[PDB]
Amino acid sequence: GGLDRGLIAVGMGLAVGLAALGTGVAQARIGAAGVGAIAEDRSNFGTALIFLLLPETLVIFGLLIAFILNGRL
Amino acid sequence: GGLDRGLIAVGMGLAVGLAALGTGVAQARIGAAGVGAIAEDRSNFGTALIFLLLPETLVIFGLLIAFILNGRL
Amino acid sequence: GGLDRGLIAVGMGLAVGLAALGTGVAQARIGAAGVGAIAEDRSNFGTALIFLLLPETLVIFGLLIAFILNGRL
Amino acid sequence: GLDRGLIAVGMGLAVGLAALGTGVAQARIGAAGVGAIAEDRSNFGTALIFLLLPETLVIFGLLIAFILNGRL
Amino acid sequence: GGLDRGLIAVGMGLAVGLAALGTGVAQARIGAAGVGAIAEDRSNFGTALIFLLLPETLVIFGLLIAFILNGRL
Amino acid sequence: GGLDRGLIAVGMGLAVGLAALGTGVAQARIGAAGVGAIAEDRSNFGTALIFLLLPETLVIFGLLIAFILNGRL
Amino acid sequence: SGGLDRGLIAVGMGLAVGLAALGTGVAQARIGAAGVGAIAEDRSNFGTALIFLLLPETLVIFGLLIAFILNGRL
Amino acid sequence: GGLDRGLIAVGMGLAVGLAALGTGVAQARIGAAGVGAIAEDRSNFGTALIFLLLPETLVIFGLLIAFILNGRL
Amino acid sequence: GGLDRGLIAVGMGLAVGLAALGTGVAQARIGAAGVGAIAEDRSNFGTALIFLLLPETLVIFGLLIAFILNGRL
Amino acid sequence: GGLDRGLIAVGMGLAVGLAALGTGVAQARIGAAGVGAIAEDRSNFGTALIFLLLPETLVIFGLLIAFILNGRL
Amino acid sequence: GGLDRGLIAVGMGLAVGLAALGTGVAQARIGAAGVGAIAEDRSNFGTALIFLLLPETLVIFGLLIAFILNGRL
Amino acid sequence: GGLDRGLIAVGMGLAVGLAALGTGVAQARIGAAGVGAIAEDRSNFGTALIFLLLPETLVIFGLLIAFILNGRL
Amino acid sequence: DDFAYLNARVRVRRGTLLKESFFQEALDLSFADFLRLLSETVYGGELAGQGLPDVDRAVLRTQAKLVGDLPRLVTGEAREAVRLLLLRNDLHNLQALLRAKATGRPFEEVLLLPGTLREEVWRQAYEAQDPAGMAQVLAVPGHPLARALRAVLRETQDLARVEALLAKRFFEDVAKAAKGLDQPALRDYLALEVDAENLRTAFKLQGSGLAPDAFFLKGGRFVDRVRFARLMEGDYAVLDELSGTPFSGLSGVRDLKALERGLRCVLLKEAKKGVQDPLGVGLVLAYVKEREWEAVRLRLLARRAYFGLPRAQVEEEVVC
Amino acid sequence: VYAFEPVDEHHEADRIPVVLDNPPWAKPFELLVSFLNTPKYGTFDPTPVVPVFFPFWFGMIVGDIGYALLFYLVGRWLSGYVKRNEPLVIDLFALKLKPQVIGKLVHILNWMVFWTVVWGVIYGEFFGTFLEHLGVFGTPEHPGLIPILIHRIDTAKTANLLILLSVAFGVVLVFFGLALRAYLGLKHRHMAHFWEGVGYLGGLVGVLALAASYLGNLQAGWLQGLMYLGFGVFLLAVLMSRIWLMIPEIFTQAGHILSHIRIYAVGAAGGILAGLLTDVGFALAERLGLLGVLLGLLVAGVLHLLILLLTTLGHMLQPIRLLWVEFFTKFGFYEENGRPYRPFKSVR
Repeated sequence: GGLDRGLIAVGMGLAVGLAALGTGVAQARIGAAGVGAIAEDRSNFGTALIFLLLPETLVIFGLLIAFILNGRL
Repeated sequence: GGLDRGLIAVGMGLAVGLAALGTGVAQARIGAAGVGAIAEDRSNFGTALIFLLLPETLVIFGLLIAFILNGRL
Repeated sequence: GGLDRGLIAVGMGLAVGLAALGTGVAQARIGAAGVGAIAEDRSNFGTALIFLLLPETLVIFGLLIAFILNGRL
Repeated sequence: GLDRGLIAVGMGLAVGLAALGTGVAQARIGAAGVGAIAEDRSNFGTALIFLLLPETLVIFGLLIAFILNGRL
Repeated sequence: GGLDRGLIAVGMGLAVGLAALGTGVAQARIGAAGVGAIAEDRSNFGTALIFLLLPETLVIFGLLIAFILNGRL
Repeated sequence: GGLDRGLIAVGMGLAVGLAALGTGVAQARIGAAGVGAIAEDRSNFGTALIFLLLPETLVIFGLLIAFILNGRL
Repeated sequence: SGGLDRGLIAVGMGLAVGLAALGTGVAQARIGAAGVGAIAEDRSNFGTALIFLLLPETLVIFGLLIAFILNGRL
Repeated sequence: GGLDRGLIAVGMGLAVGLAALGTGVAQARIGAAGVGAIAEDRSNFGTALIFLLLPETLVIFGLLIAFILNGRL
Repeated sequence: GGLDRGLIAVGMGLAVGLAALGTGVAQARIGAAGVGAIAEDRSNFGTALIFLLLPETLVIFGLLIAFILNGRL
Repeated sequence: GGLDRGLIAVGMGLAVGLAALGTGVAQARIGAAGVGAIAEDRSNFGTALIFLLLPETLVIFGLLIAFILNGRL
Repeated sequence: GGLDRGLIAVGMGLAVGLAALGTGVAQARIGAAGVGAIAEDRSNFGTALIFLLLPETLVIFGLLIAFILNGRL
Repeated sequence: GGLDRGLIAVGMGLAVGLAALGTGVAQARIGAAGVGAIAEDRSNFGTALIFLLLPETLVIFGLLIAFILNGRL
Repeated sequence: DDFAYLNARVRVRRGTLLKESFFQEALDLSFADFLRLLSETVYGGELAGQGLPDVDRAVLRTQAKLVGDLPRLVTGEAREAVRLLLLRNDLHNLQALLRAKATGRPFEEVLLLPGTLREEVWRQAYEAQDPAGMAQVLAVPGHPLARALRAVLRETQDLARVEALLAKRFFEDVAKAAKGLDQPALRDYLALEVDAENLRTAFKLQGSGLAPDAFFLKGGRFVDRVRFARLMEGDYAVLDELSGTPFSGLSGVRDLKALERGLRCVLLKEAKKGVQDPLGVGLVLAYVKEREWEAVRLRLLARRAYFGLPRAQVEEEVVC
Repeated sequence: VYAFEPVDEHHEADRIPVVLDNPPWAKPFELLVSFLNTPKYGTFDPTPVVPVFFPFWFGMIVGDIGYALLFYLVGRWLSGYVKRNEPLVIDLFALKLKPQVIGKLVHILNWMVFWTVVWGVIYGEFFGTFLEHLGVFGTPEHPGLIPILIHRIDTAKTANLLILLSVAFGVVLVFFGLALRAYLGLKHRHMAHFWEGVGYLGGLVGVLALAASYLGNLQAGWLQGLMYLGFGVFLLAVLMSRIWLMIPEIFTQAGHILSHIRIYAVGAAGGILAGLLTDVGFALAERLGLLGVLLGLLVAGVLHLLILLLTTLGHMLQPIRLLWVEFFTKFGFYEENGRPYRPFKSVR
């Protein structure tokens, strides 16, 4: 506790924030290309939605790691 | 709270800042593509605003982790 | 012992700075696309300003979390 | 003796990275505005309003710096 | 622990976050090229799915390292 | 007691340095677009110089914060 | 069982593994974009594109070996 | 001084280095545009030189801040 | 012992990680141009692979410095 | 003795590294556009070398600050 | 004699890693343009390899600094 | 002592690695344009090699600071 | 540099067009129904009077309004890629000014429709004593013609072989600038343009029997110099060797008309494939190519309606 | 012979035109709903619920009495311009607008300013913070008059309640949207949409119960079978769909429900910004001098007006932005846009 809890919160916050940064970095070009595709044709909305939703697995893994850090702290 | 309270707030703050950084990183390309698609026509804006508002779960997870860090303290 | 308020304010400053960095990162491409659209036609500057103002929720949530940190300080 | 300088360090980091983000926005904003102004002088006010739209982050950073100065 | 366990957890969180950042940096251009190829034809859906699933090896290595760090916490 | 006046000086220096970094980041595109416009037409030097020098307010606010830190110390 | 070295060694191993993962993904971004363009051009050179994509994993393998060595001699 | 002299030197060095980084960041695109304008014609040599040398005001302000810090050190 | 062994391992990890980051940074554009030349023709396997394998020297030097630090460890 | 020697050395190293980083950031686009304009013609090569050597003033100011730091040390 | 050898190893690791980062940063565009010239002209492989080897001077200086640090401690 | 000595090498590393980072950042686009000019014509190789070797002045100043630090300790 | 801010207006212009149903309805038209359908179209913004030349000037003004701003709305890399997109009318006006200078025709005798340079720079370079001086009076900062005519200007002042070498230098500088930037989509189209230019020169020069390596340029990938010599010989088998490349249906057609139509259809399908990179310049290139194909088909259809040409007469031109 | 039949039913009424059927109080909400497309002729127009919720959310967001006074004064100026009865022609905006649009805007401004003044009294904010000088609200630190509901400078008692209320409003809106989606799938006999809305509601109930049980307080006994039945209902309607509408769609609906806390965040941020501006102005005016209070108060009011012009438009829009993002998309509102009622004009 104390230095353990503060460093645990620091590491969990770094993990969650950098996972969110990577997911947004993927989602930038993913949503840009999906919006360009929907501007070409809206008939591929499902595959483009799947391609946009694909960047959330790293966020789910980071949330699980943060839950493991909260259970350990 | 000693080393717990001083560093846990920093660990929440780094998470919130990096999550907002990744959210804006997604939002740059998403807003540029949506502005180009709305400049193409003012008729497919319903999917454009949907793809624009889809990049919010990272900031949502960051705010939920901030609430969890506030409750844990 | 008196190094918790300064560390909490340091983490809140990191939060606010990285959140404003991500907000300006979104606003770069958003305002560039909105300017390139509204200069072509002076009929969609309002919808462009809507997308330009849509990204301030990150700065608002960062200020709210910073106020939560100041209340916990 | 340690909660008085680290607060100022975090406020300085906040103001500096807020100015960095505002300049990151204003780079593309001023590039597009200068391109539109070189295109036509009649589109000055809309580009000026679009450039002035980016001042909210600088206002929030100045408010955070004032609140940290009031705390420290 | 109070001093070693916090540093080990901070390093594990930094590992997971940087792995997610690199995976998103890959997945940006990966999803861009995949959306372009799917807009070309839907016949390359399985190939684009395999190309999108290829970017998870570093995240799986980070997950195995995080499991080993939780076992050595 | 030490490490507090020097800490405030390091924070003011970080503020001034990153504010100058943001001012230069704006000034890069501002000067490039102004050079392109002046090569297009040298009669438009005044408004281009105004749009270039508009980005000095961040450095002005950083110098004001540095003067406030010098007055506080 | 160091008071701070036992955590700092694992923190450095995690920094190595995360930076190797970031560099491998940074190479794999352009590698997968070029391979996707080549496969959309023709789906005949998939083996050469797969070899060019798998070429970027050597740094991740070296970082994993260094992390295994750091977890062993911790 | 104790250790605060090295801390003041660290803050002044970080300020001067980030000011030089922002000045070179401003100088990159401005010098590329000035080299393009000089390859276009030689009548815009002095204007491109003034636009390239305009970025040194941030370096001058950073040198003044470093001089004030050395006067404090 | 104390904290010197973990700090030396942290330095070796930073060396290996950022050396691998630089090797992948070179290899990104190098293999992009190589895969472009491969998409041009298959008659460059003895040169594109050479240009790909040319960049492993920095990773080899970083691994040598890491082995020297592990011998110091 | 005192760790302010190592702290001043850390700040001087940060100053020198960031000054060389900004000078190289300018020199990237400067040397690219200069090599293009010289591959066009060597008729403006004197002003091209002047614009290339214009980026050394930041390194000169950083070396002046480093000499002030070394003389104060 | 506390954390001096470990901090020296941390500094040498930072030097080696960021020097290899810069060498790979050069070698990205260097190898891309060299592969473009080699696909353009197979007789232009020698000058392309010379330009590829031209960027390893920073890696040689980093290895020399690593040997100087190994001698200094 | 055992704290000031490792921090001086840490500052030397922060100088050397970031200076080589800036040098390679300069060398990237410059060598790209030079290899393009050499693929255009192998007659301006002298000025191309001159521009390739011109960017080492910041690395020379950083190595001078590193030698001054090695002479100090 | 803005590959998205100009692309917003490019998508705005691509959303406003006359579809193929407007031509299929005008497939039975006699220039009055066609004059109304073009008067109802975007060319009706420029439909001033009546006649084949009036509809010609209206289509020219419509194309120069819908596509002529692409030289504007960009600065730097995007402006360079846009200036090295519509190099046809600019090099046409340059060769026309060179023909008026080396032949004796007046500068007002030349029409010199809009390419990439203004009328003042062309009027300054038309009355010019030196070829390097003319290329410097017409030296725009992003003009690769300024970097090609000045490069080939150390041969003569205004000649014919010098003009052929300057055109070869213009194509080589276009391909070198296409390789000289981050152009994964644009260098392919530029090399396809250069290779199709060499292939169309061999197809229209089928039976000339000249030196093929003197006619073959550098940069092509669809064929080889041995295939170039086999196509310089009167054999469409090397033209039948184009299989797996972008020339899909092009095999066994030795006529210059059939080979040029196959090259045009292959280039239309290639530039139409630019939509995979929409945030770059491939969407703008696809929109410009579609506008060019529809505008040339509308010029052919306006001539077909003014002449009463049959549906079987506009059939080989109504394919693209 | 005028065969005056009705339109086709909810199965493919697409060539049938659309028109709003709102009350006279609900007539001005049709102007804001005109930003959206026309309906599916069997799709429920939520424009009355839009005028119910976005006025209440904008009232809870805008709680400055000086800002509401400026809104009422601008409404009086626009009412004088509508008494001049010209088309509202701003050549600066290059927009000549109908005076009926100006009257609908004035009516919407009044209907929003009612709730704005109501929540500003609930916030206890008079022209920003006039309670610093004259405590017309009652705090325990500075009791000058009767108490205010929201402290707005103190938040430790206010953060949990504000977050709970902002979560509850969005949860009720998400429940209403899922119920409307299921009712539209039932009325159109679209059992795919009905089963999708039912599975969304079941998964949302199970996820909310599991979140409040595990992440909230203890005593998860009443919520264990709740989360189990919610997950079972979600899996059952997923099998009744079998379309691989995965957990991403449920997480998207969850984030859409969770986005309602940003309204409370933005309202608290605007209130704290106005309070900090007014407090710094009152400090440097009266607490620094008590005689340059007029010039310092003028400078503080000018800075507050600049901040209002910078931020209050986005503060009013983001409630409407979240409303259009949530209530429309929860009911679809991107399905072929129906047909428009386009008769002959006879403009006169």
